Amino acid sequence: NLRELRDRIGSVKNTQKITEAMKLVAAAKVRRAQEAVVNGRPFSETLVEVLYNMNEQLQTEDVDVPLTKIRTVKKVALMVVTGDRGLCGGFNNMLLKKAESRIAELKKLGVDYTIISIGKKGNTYFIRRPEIPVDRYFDGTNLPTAKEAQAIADDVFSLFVSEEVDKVEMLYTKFVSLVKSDPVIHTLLPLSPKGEICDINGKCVDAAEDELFRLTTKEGKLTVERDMIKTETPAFSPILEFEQDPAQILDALLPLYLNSQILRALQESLASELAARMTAMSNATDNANELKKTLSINYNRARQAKITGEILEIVAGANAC
Amino acid sequence: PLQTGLIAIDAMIPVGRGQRELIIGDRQTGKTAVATDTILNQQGQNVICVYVAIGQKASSVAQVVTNFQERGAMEYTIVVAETADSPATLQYLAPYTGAALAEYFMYRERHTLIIYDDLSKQAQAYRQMSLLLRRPPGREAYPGDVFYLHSRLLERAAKLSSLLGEGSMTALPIVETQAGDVSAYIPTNVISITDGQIFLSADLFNAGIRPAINVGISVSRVGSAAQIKAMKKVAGKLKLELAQFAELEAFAQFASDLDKATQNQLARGQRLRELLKQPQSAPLTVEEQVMTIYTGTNGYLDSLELDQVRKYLVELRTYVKTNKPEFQEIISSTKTFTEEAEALLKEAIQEQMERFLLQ
Amino acid sequence: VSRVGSAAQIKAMKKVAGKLKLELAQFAELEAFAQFASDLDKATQNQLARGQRLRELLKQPQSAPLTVEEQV
Amino acid sequence: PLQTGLIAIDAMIPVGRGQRELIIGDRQTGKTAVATDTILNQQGQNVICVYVAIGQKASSVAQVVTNFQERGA
Amino acid sequence: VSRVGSAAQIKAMKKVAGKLKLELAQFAELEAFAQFASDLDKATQNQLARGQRLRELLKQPQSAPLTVEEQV
Amino acid sequence: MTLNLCVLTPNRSIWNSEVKEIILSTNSGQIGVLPNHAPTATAVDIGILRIRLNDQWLTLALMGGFARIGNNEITILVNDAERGSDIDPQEAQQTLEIAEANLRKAEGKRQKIEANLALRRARTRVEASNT
Amino acid sequence: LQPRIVGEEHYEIAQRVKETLQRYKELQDIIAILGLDELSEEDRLTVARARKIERFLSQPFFVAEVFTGSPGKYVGLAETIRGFQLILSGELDSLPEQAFYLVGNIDEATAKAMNLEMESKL
Amino acid sequence: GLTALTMAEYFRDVNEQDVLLFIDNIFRFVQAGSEVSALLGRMPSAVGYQPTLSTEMGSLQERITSTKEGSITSIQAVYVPADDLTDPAPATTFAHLDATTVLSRGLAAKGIYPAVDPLDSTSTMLQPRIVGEEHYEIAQRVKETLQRYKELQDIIAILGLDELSEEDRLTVARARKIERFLSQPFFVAEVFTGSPGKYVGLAETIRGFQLILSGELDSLPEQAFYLVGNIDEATAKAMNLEMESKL
Amino acid sequence: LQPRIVGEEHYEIAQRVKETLQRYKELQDIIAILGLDELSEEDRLTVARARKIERFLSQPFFVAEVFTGSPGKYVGLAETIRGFQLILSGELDSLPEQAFYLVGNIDEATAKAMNLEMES
Ligand SMILES: Nc1ncnc2c1ncn2[C@@H]1O[C@H](COP(=O)(O)OP(=O)(O)OP(=O)(O)O)[C@@H](O)[C@H]1O
Ligand SMILES: Nc1ncnc2c1ncn2[C@@H]1O[C@H](COP(=O)(O)OP(=O)(O)OP(=O)(O)O)[C@@H](O)[C@H]1O
Ligand SMILES: [Mg+2]
Ligand SMILES: [Mg+2]
Repeated sequence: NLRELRDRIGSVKNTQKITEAMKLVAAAKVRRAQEAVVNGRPFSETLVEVLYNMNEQLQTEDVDVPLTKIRTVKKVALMVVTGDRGLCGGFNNMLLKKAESRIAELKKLGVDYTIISIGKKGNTYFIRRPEIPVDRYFDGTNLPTAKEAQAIADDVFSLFVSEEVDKVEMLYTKFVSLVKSDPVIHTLLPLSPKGEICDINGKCVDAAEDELFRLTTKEGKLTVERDMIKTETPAFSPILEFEQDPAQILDALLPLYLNSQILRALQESLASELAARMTAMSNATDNANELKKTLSINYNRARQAKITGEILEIVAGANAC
Repeated sequence: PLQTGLIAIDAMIPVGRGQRELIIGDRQTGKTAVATDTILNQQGQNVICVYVAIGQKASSVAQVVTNFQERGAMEYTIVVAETADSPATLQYLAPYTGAALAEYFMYRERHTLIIYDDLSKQAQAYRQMSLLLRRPPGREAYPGDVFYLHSRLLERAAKLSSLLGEGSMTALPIVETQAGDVSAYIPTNVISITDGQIFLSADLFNAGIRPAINVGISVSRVGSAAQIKAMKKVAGKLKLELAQFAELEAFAQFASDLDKATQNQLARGQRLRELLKQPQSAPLTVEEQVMTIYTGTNGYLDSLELDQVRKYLVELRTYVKTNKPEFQEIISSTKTFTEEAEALLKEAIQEQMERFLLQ
Repeated sequence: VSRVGSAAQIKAMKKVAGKLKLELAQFAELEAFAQFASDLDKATQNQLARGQRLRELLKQPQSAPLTVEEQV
Repeated sequence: PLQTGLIAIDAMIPVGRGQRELIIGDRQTGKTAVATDTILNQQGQNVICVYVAIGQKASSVAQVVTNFQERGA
Repeated sequence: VSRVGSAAQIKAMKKVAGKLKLELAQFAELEAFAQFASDLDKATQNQLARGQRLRELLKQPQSAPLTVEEQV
Repeated sequence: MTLNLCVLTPNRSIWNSEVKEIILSTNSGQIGVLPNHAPTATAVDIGILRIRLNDQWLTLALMGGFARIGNNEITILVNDAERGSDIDPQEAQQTLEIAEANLRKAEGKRQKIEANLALRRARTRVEASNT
Repeated sequence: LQPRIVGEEHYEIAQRVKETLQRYKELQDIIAILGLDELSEEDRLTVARARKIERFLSQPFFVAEVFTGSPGKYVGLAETIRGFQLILSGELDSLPEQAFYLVGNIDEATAKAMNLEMESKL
Repeated sequence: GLTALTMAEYFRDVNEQDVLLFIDNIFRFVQAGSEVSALLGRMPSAVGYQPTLSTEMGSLQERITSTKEGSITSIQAVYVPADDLTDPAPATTFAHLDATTVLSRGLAAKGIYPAVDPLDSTSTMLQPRIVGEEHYEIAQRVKETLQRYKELQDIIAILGLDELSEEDRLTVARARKIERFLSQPFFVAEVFTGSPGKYVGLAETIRGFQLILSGELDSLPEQAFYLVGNIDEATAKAMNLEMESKL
Repeated sequence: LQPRIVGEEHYEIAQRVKETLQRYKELQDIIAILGLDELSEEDRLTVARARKIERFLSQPFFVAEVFTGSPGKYVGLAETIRGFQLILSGELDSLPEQAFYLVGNIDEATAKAMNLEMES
């Protein structure tokens, strides 16, 4: 039946057009998540302008702020930022491959891992196995705002200011490249008074230094390149007055600085999800192109063999009478 | 022009006088209704229609003549009819009988339309005689003459010169395909013979796009030389903007996650397909077609829900018919979308949109 | 394919072009997952940029054959 | 060995003397070229070439005969 | 297809397996459709369980027949 | 002609128009500002920000943070902030009732940290809906 | 199936049923590849109604009682028109899809859905 | 087709001229031989054609040749049945063909005349041993520039030009200048458009696209290459527009 | 291939090879377009084992030593049944898939798995 073979080509030609428009919808979304970080760029530039100078002015061993307070690591929380939807690479799988290896590492240390799951693809993985301690499930979101982030900040804040949990660490996918972006783990809490932000392994970047992702083109393709930007810290005026205390101002700055590392982790995990999907919809629309070509060739073989076999039945009957 | 009364044909696949156009699709798609509503449109034009019905059920020949006699179409119509009970010689010679009657008026300076209700059944009726006459067959047991059957028929239908009197014979052969097999032997012949093809699809007939014209695949080799100057101006925008909507059919599921340059094109193209929808045996006059495409291709339907785009244009076509009758005289006589009539039409839209919003 | 592979060639060609047949067995698998990996390490980025210039060995102009000394 | 001069044959798909070897491909993929360059390489060897052109362009055969005259094949 | 239906059965088999043909046919529609959704509700998830137990009833080793008693 | 003022949240800058009079709550409790104010760095409380420009004066609730002031420039870094008119008036006081019962059911430290922090976030959200 | 013959109440629902099942026929390809979650909430709704229309088109016959295993049903045209007006409007979006399978009336589909809610508890 | 060809080879052999033959089209020559053979009662070949199709085509196509006296070059339209290039009617035709000129409905919508697709048109003649290296190097750069711009049209609709790299800001501007400079006015359209046509030689074509691709003409506007013949006529239209814009 | 002829140990593993290669046969329209990334945890494990079964089905031949140069290996049925017991029990899931290609025993698949893991 050639009608069934024409329907298979017309649905693969439909599948090629769907999975190509999903590539461009994901191409519009990673660019819209590129823009969403640069909107939040004046906030964190000014917050680091403050936080480098409050640690400069302070110079006092008597100042201990409870988001910088170091306790003993008997328990450890881990917030994992997953995707909400499927069809995006091996994005959510390599993330939970990395979450399992951190659950494994804290059992060699024997220090009671704890999970905070964000996103529907983690809510599922974490709820499905009940022999894993999870505090709260969070609705993951596209376009995260301060409000969705504030709730995440609150769970992180209230779980740490009480002495049940030390060293809230976090693993998420930094958006490095389109096809390969490994999930790297950071230690969110306890914040460093310096504001240096560092990974669990032990590499700390200066916080005046953070890089934006800018999706551009190389030779033919669409690539993303992370340019490292240094913000210069001006000097706080000599005449400047402090309102409460340099310890009481710093106790209000670090909830702003903890809210910002959460929101930047959501927006870099968001662009990594939407570019894993753009990579997946690029490979699906090119596999469907290679399929549609060999279905068009195998149809024409069956089309021509049908006509040749049909006439040779007729020319045999035209001679046999 | 040969005004068929359908917007999807007379704007984008225009049939002129002297043109052989092909109405083609699978069964129960609306091929007869495209041909019947074309005959029903020329009650005011002085064309003479010949409706040749080869190999049909006799009950459906009686329903077409009943449709024609009610709407006054038989004052200018011959129905040639060979029911499927008849011998294959009568079915083979029935469009040649219809074409000989249409050549009578054409040589007497009169313009004519002819419709062959399935050339597919004529080819099967000449295959019947040829296989019984022991003539050696080809693809699908047809003889070699089945191209020369239909090319000897359809080339008799064209437009004459002023040295003969400029009679025309516009052939609209209807060919039925089998599961959309355009590459089948009798569709392959007539697509080669005919200027234009009007592709009718059952996946648009079930979705509500009626008449189910697949305007993307359908072509017209005469092109815009058929259309009047009023229709060339307005349907230059309908062709481009339904082509921009054709590239964005994959994006209609994702209208939110897009910029405004793309999302307005998805919003415009979904109302431009509501322009094309006509009920059966409701052909539009050329003035009513220019209003409908000027309104849709110039932003005056973006405020409406798709349930109301049908109800708005029916009330706006009956508005200008009554309240603003000076518009029809500009397009009937000058046959150009003049800057006077573009001003007169916009006054009708903003008064109808005010009355339609109140409702 | 060729049915008499090694029986045809001379001993210079059996010795030297045996390493050629195994490198293109390697480089056929390395061109796969090259853009998937995109972080080409020196156990692969050497063996790919070797394999691209193995093709440049194979390009000849038309109507210009090479002698057996020149092939080896 | 029968040396074709093409490195890709003579190293990797080597044709011996007495072997039937098929040159198979689509139209305009250099099939006549692999056959022609094999004939051009038999200059030093005591190999008599025979070229049969079945059903081809007479202009295409005349180019091949001139390329044989030009190169002493 | 059996074109005689439950007239070719005893009353005991007709009481039990009288609807089994159209229940497995409607299950095999929804099992193929249940691969298309991620999170599916319990009234589907119950019927995916019962349908996969009705498939396991029907498997037999060769030439080890079940009596009509054992079949009901 | 005056001081300019910017109120910027971690993703969005709310205010960037010149005003003459603000009065910000703080951990002290209340501070009035007129232009040519000496540069000062304060922390801001989770409460309202009443702003008086030329004719009309309005309040934008902010959820606490940091407010430094310089040579006629007030940058305010606040981790969430909503305008006092753009909150719909009764609807916050429904959400205040969702918090007021939730502190009555608060038990343990972390639920007495989270409710009381979000209550004061919600109780100073309604006070902009009326102001 | 013309409004001059059957009226415009029968005809407008006979179009909306065929538009719904044509829309679901176009989607079976991409829900096989990409799943139900990629659809819009407008397209998940017209999928879910076309699941329920297709079941409700089925009917037990008096002659097919040895194949269906259940007693047959004669269904009037007014009962047919009333039932498909309910599936298309969305007033039956809470019932499961198997409630519409081999029922005569739309009163039989809802009463089957009450038995499926009770036996879910059992 | 043969009758037309016999006139074409009188001008070749006797008048020693160079003739164009035009067969519109060569598929209808095939199907007319398929119809005669079926009427003559021949047992048909594969896919319904005549069993003599390889020689009926070969009889017409081997008379179309360059002799020592003159040449006949035939530009013959080709219909592909069922959009199958492996069908015996194109497969026997394409064996005798030496170049394919794909005309484009999409390029005519932009306004480019002649609406020849540059990327899907092929030749066996565009080999560096035939046209020379200076022509072969430039035709590959033009194809690689137009193929890169065909890839970037989805990225310009997502990013825009200001976000593309500087290497790829040029290959859009140059490729938009090539798409204009491929267009040309014709002598047969001097009544239709009024603008006089231009015969552009092969010498002025290669020197034209060398200047656009070497980047010397990146100061000129886009609409200075549209419907111009020579590359000198390009800068003349541009300097007119700099003198027309200032007024 | 019936248990009264081949034995019951041979017949239950010839079924399990064919149940694995049938399930991977059905999955090659899903992994043809989307790839391996969208398969479930069970269907990825069936793809992983059937991708190792297909290469251990291959074998170097004595007759084919003039094509490849690698020596052929006679593989007895007692070696064949225990070599597919190990892939279906999953005790060789850690080995690479290219370790199973063109080796006689499952021991040679083990010794080849070392050199692919050893050589750096
Ligand atoms: N524009 C339209 N809107 C609604 N219904 C239509 C329209 N055109 C045709 N129909 C209906 O579609 C049905 C089929 O149309 P028609 O009889 O013209 O089909 P046909 O193409 O001649 O098929 P066949 O050759 O098999 O009879 C008819 O019942 C007709 O009433
Ligand atoms: N090794 C090569 N290097 C450069 N150019 C080549 C090479 N081989 C072939 N060509 C060119 O490729 C074109 C096609 O080659 P050729 O005609 O030999 O192949 P073919 O398949 O026999 O063609 P056809 O099927 O049309 O007869 C020729 O014009 C030739 O100039
Ligand atoms: Mg009909
Ligand atoms: Mg050749």
